[PDB]
Amino acid sequence: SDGNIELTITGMTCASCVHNIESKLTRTNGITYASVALATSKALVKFDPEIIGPRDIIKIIEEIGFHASLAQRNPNAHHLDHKMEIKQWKKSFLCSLVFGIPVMALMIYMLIPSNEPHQSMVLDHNIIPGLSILNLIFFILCTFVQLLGGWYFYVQAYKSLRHRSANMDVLIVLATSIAYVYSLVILVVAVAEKAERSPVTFFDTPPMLFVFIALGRWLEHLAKSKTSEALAKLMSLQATEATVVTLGEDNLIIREEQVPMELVQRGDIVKVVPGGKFPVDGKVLEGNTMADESLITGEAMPVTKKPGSTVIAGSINAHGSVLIKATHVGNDTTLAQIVKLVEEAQMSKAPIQQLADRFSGYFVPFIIIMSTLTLVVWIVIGFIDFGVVQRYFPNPNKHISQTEVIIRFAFQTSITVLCIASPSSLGLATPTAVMVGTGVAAQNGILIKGGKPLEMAHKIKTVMFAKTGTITHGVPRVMRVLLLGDVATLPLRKVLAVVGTAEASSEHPLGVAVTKYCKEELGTETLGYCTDFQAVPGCGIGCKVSNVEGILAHFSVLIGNREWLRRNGLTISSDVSDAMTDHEMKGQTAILVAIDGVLCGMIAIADAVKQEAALAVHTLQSMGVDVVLITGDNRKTARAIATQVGINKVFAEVLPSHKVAKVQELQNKGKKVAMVGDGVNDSPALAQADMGVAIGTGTDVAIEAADVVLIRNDLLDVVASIHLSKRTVRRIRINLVLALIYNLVGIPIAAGVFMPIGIVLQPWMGSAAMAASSVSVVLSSLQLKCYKKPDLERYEAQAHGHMKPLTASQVSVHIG
Repeated sequence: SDGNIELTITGMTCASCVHNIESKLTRTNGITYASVALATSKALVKFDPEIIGPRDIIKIIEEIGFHASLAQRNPNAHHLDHKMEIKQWKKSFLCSLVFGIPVMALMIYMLIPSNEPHQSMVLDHNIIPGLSILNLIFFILCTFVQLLGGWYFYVQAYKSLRHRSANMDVLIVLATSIAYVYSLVILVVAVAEKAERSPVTFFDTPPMLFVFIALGRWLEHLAKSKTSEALAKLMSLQATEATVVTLGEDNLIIREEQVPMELVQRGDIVKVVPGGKFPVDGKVLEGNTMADESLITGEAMPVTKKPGSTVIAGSINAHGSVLIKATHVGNDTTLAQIVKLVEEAQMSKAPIQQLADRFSGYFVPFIIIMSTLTLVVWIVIGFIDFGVVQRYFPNPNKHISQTEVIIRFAFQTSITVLCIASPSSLGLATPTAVMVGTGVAAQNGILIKGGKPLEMAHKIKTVMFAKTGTITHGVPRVMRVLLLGDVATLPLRKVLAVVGTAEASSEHPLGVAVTKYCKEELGTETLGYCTDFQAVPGCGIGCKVSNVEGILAHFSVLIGNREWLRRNGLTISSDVSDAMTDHEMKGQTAILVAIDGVLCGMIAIADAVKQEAALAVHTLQSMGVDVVLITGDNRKTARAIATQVGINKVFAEVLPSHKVAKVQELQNKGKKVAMVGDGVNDSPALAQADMGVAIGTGTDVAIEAADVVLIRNDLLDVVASIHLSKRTVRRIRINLVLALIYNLVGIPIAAGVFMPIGIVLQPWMGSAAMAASSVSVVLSSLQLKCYKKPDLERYEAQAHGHMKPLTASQVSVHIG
């Protein structure tokens, strides 16, 4: 609400543009954060609304020379499709191929010697002194290529040099310009002096530079388009037409209408036919069916839906036509929230990505400086100490003097050095891997948001687990009810009815189960009235019950733990003390009822622990990550559940108000701690923790406290999360190695340093080996897509044999 803005910018091609925009925006006063993503081609800037406005930012960006505008809401398929760029580059490569094949044929013609040549290759026969017939052909072809094929590069270089910064097309422009000008000058010198021999000139590389450049920029765009497959699949899945119906009295169809999404609103009734997707989230009215949403949440089995259930906009119906009342319309749908989260994920760049962006702005000037230095050093060493070079170039040619071979070698090695560096490979090394990892995660339920949690999960050594709703099923079950007081004046019917109607005021997850159990067991769905309902979280509920004749025809009630009754001045006996201990030791929490100070009895509550908790924590123990449990109930139940699952340390009897002090002391030791809670309930604890993991959040992915969201209520997904995140971060580092080893080896070789060995590359060879790096980086990023999601048997395989049982003795507890 601080005037945070998100913008779309068009025309960002190079990897040096990001550093320019980020630095220019940050340096301006009134702005503290501005991150721009090339792949998404968007920007996220936060600023003081009073000091500056959005139009000021737009004007600044346009002053830089880029077209910026406010972010659109639905239309983004073209942004991630890259269709226009692929089409343009393929067309340019096909157009430039017409001037490439003749040059390749001419070059290969001279190298291979015919066994019985017709005239022994008289295609180089001089026609007028100094100008060979071959050199005229190269001159014509090179002039046509320069004036017709390189226009786009010249335009980009001019539009870049109008400002201080320079894109990566400046390298190509300088390479071609030097290769043309030097050759033209040497040809003019040869013709003017009427020399007999035509010198070897640089008219063969410009016809060969552009072909390879266009091929590389077409293949790399085609490969990049494969990185955004998950985004395209998610975005082009929601429907655009809805069948609005009208119900007269008994849901009878008055009429039918076809409506777009921008006109349908909440509360409307929409019908879905078999084989059709649900257009809008809502509540099922009538009809039993089943639908599969493997393209949204990732499970394989088809969930069955009954009248009154929930639907997801994007799942495909199978059986019958179902009427649903719309609840979340348009952007409020789960799919829209998921895709918005995914797009926003590629905005919080990692520190390693920040370093890469910093190193991507001082690369083009560095390459130009290195090229000029190489040229100067070669010319000086040629003109000063001819002995060293002539040791490797011994033959004194009469056709060309030793003075004019040094200049040729220096220019060749000063062109190849700046025609081999690939700033793109260093630029897009990490973002493509990040996008592929986030997409492959989203296609499996895991919804890692932001780039920072990707590397944050790599170094996490402590995972923290909540009890209610995370390790347990979250649906309490009542074992049995024990009576300790009187039976005549306090029958089971009376106590059950009064406790049900007393808790009906509350909405705690444990109490709804016992209230509905009372309603179903007493045979009456009615209840009394509750007054003076005191409800202290972590302590209990105390109130008064009136109208006790509504159920008994077929009262200070205190519900809480021991300290609750002690607070209200109620004594506790020893028989009651050891009564429910037998059930408490079996992982079943028990509550004690006291009506008017009378120890009426005990009610046993049990919740089944999830099966995956038996393995999910164990793998985490075998992965080298510590685990801990937090719960607010009594110590014995926490010990029982920890023994049943296998967590050593536990923080029991924690009140639901602090919830951060334990996380604070855990983080005080220097480790990075991630807590796996439930969502809105444990927001402060997740916010304090470095990585917030919200498990069991169905259609509730709009959570800001947590930086990792899991939709499927599966603990193993947590194991699937970290085990994936590392495999992304590693894939980033490799991407930043191939972009450096190529750069730190392609420069010395193109610099002629390997002359004593005898390794010199023609400038065309320096660009045919440049597209390779750009394609290979994206290809290595794409390798993450080959990810088979592990199953229960997969985890059982490596976990078989070594799974140590534990007793209550080897279980720690909290500290005060």
